[PDB]
This record gives sequence, C-alpha cells and structure tokens, in this order.
Amino acid sequence: GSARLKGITLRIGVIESVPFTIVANVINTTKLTGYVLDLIEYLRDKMGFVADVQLAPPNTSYTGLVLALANGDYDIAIGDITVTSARREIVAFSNSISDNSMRILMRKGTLIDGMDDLKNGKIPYNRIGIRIGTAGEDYYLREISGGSRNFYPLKSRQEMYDSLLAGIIDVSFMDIGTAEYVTNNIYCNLTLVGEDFDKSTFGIVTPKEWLYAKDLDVNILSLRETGILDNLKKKWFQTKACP
Amino acid sequence: GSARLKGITLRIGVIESVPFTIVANVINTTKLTGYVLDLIEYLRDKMGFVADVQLAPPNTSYTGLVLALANGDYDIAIGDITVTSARREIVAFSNSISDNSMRILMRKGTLIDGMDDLKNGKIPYNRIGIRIGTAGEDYYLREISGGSRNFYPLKSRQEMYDSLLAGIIDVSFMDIGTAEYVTNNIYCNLTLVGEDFDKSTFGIVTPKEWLYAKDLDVNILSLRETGILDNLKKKWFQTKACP
Ligand code: MET
Ligand code: MET
Ligand SMILES: [Cl-]
Ligand SMILES: [Cl-]
Ligand SMILES: [Cl-]
Ligand SMILES: [Cl-]
Ligand SMILES: [Cl-]
Ligand SMILES: [Cl-]
Ligand SMILES: [Cl-]
Repeated sequence: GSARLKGITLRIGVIESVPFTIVANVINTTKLTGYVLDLIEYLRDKMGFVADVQLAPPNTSYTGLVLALANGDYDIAIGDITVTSARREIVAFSNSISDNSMRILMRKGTLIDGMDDLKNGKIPYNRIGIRIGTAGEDYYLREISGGSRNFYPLKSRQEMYDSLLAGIIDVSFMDIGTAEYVTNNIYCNLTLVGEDFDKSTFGIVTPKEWLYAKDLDVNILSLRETGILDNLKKKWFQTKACP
Repeated sequence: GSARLKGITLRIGVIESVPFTIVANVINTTKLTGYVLDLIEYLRDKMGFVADVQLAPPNTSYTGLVLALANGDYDIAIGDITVTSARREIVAFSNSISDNSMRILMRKGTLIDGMDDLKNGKIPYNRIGIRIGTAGEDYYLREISGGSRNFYPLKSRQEMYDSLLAGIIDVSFMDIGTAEYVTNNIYCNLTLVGEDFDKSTFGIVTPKEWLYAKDLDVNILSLRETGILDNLKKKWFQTKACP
C-alpha cells in the first residue's frame, strides 16, 4: 500500500559536500546549511514530516551512506547521490532531483587535454586519484582500468584536493555541479579539463518498496515543475569568487 | 514483494512519434521501428520477458496512454513520455531513460524571440497551438494562461505541423529531441526558437507498487552505464537531411 508522511519522523541521512550540505562549527555545536537543507525544509513544509537530519560520519563514502540506509540506519538519504544499477539492487530512489555528469579535475598547468590522456596511459594509474565508494570509482573500473583497482585511493574530497595540491596525484573526477563550485570559489589553482562524461542523475535514497514512495515522488516532481529546484540551484551554485 | 521478468509476458504500449516509434503501413499490415523498438529488444535480451508490443490508436494523447495503462490496457508503456506530478499520482515511472526539455516551434521567419513573447501577449491565444493531453498543455496552463484553456487545440503532431504550415497557428511546443529531429529532417521550413524550458525526464510507465520495479530499474541503469542508451540516441537522432 501507500501512505502520507504527515506526522512521521524521518531520519534523514546527509553527507558533507559544499554547497549541497555545508557543516559549520559554531560555539560548541554544528550547524548545517545548503541546497540539501533548504530542500528538506520545502519538503517538510509541504509534507509535514518531522525532519531528524543526521550527518554521516567523517570519511563515509557515498556507497557507505547507501549501505547504512539499507541496513536501517536512516529512513531516507538526501544529497548529491548518484543513481546507479548496483545501488538500485539494494535501495530505491526517488524521481531525479538533478541531472548530473562528471568532469576531470587537475592542477592548473598540468599537461592533460582530457579523458583520452587517462585512457591512453599518459598518466601513471597510481597518480589518478579516485574516491572509493563513489560513482567515479565505478566509471574508472568500467572504462579506464578494466576492473583493476590501480588508482590512488582517496577517502574524501578533502584528501582529493590536498593530494592534487601536494602533487601526489595528477587528476581526479568530480560531479559537474560541485566541480564548478569548488574550482570557481575555493581552489583557484585547480581547474576542469575535457568534455563532461557519465551523464547521470541524483535521487533521494529510500528503502525498497517504501510505503511513502508516491508521496515523496509527487512532491519532488511538483518542486521541479514550479521552479523551486531551479531556484535552489541558482541560490547555492551561481556564485564565483575566484578571479 | 519483488520478482524478475524472465519468462513473463508484458503488454507494452507504444505511441507514434518519430524517431522513437515510427509507424509504416505495408502490403495490409503495420510495421514499427525506432529508438523505442530497439530499446525493447535490448531490455528483452537482458531480462528475458516476452514482448507483446501494442501501438496506441491514432490520435491517442500522452495522458491517454498513461490512463490506458492505469486502467489495465498495458503492463508498461515506453516512449517519449514525460514524468509529471499529476501522472505519478496514478502510475509509477521507471528510472529516467532520457533527460528532456521543451522548445518553441514556429515557421521560419516568424518574429518570436522566446517565451516572453507568449507570456506578454504578442501572439493571439487562438494562434498558439497546444496538443491536448500533453506536458505542453500542462505548462501552458500553469505558466502562460493562468488555467484558461484558450489555446488552439491540436489532436496530434501532424495537426500541429499542418496548422503551422497553413498559417492557422504561429507557434507550438515540442520536446527537444523530436523538435530537433523533425526540423532537421522533415520540415526544413520550420524552426526552433528561444531557450529550452520545462526541464524534465522521460520514464517507462508502470503500475504503482509494481512487482517488477527493481528488475526494470536495474536494467535501465545498466543500459545507461554501459553506453547503450547513448548509442541508441546517436543511432536515431544524429541525422540532419535538411540543407
Ligand atoms: C564523482 S563521484 C561523487 C559522488 C557521487 N555523486 C556518488 O553518489 O557516488
Ligand atoms: C511537448 S509535449 C510532448 C509530449 C510529452 N513528452 C508528454 O509526455 O506529454
Ligand atoms: Cl525522474
Ligand atoms: Cl564530486
Ligand atoms: Cl524496489
Ligand atoms: Cl533517474
Ligand atoms: Cl526564451
Ligand atoms: Cl514533441
Ligand atoms: Cl506508487
């Protein structure tokens, strides 16, 4: 059957990723803001659930978040979470909240023209940094290395940026939204190269055969139709600090 | 509960729309080809269902196709079918098979800059053609006419083209993929104008709470990941016959 989320408490898993989910230390506690938190508020206001927002532990991967939900740790998870076939085997996803694709990230001045350089072996595989438990890893294993885990593994975006800046790796992969955001606002010495790749979608993770699937989907689609999702994207992503 | 589609017969509703579902008569019998027919065969090969493909009667609308499925006339429906909030109330949708948006269609030479001209009343409402029972109608009512069905109603794409060419209407709306195909291959004197609008997705229509939801979704996502959906889009949409 189906039912409405009105009155229900949802444990909502979120994962740090600026400007989707921004974690600020304050004194001492944490305050969450961002596209995701604003989305939650639009859904809460319309649907009437009580939002119990739970930030995933540091270094949790995207796959880890999904598995945690599947094991009953959260009721739903909201973020820049790519819909993939392996994930869909164990959880369901809402209608898409955003289109997505990936970009190559590198230091400015690095002699890389695009994905051909990665696939032709111009870069040593152990100098391609890949965050384990991400769709980027899925792409890498499918399209670059033929199943071999021969990349430089990364535990977080922060390790990615630090390793690029330190010259420990030469490239990595990011989703296009955050890729643009961080290269235009935080790391002025990092840049994007090549064509975008792996066109995909982000969706809200839910349990398989969830009682509340229809309620959530109708509401997401209504936010899409009425321009709210576009408004939130502009609010959080249309900024550029770097000169 | 859940089940696999192997060995199961699916009645698959399709709807004429070149080059998604292309309908020919031959000598008397009907032949179907296109992106949709190829997609069905990719899914059949991997999932092992028995395909019973059924073409919707002439002048069936997109809303009509969805309602026919909800009434039990089909098991699934595959085509250039937009996922909307109103439809999700009565049916479910698979994982997206394609991103989508709409374009303004017009005769070459018509002095329309973009959607603002329609919203400002540059065009008399009876010269804006809208196919009833489509997402274009939904958009018109929400964003242009404040709920007033004051447009020139159309029963099919053919009536849309004929009406534009005869000078009975000045503009209509199409999905981007087919809009490009038709103006680049069939009607060389029609053209597209303005920014894209109503970003959306296409999905396979299924019953709500369907037993086979996961099997279908995992397989669509696998076709995405392995590049088959990209290959199919290239095969059917890359052509440009017009000079
Ligand atoms: C470029 S990989 C970034 C994370 C990705 N959106 C995921 O869900 O795995
Ligand atoms: C521009 S409306 C074209 C039909 C649309 N894809 C629908 O499902 O209603
Ligand atoms: Cl969707
Ligand atoms: Cl990323
Ligand atoms: Cl499911
Ligand atoms: Cl999707
Ligand atoms: Cl416009
Ligand atoms: Cl169309
Ligand atoms: Cl449902």
